Amino acid sequence: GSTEKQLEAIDQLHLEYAKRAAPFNNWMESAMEDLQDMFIVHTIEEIEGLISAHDQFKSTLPDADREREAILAIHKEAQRIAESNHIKLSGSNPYTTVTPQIINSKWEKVQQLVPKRDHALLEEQSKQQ
Repeated sequence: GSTEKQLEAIDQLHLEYAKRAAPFNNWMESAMEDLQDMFIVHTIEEIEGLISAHDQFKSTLPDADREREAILAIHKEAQRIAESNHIKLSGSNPYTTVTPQIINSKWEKVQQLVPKRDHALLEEQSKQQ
């Protein structure tokens, strides 16, 4: 079995991985960035608006959550060949340098920052007016 074909057929799967992991890696980063940073508010409108940013987050989470699983759902086809045949992949991925753990643990980082911000938001908003 020519390795090139076993890589080529799953490289088109790497294609879909790179296509979906791309916005997801951007999303996780932007979210983690904002979630990491301590929010500063002046007026009450900003304190609620910041919470609205968590509102729409609580709705996107379950969707992007399944997205992470759907990304592994692409990798299962492209990885199973490497797990059965002694192929020679050039590292983790040719198009998108993301490992399953990197995307999963990044999600876990996003999730862990959710309550921290959700707590600070409500505490701050309750100390407002």
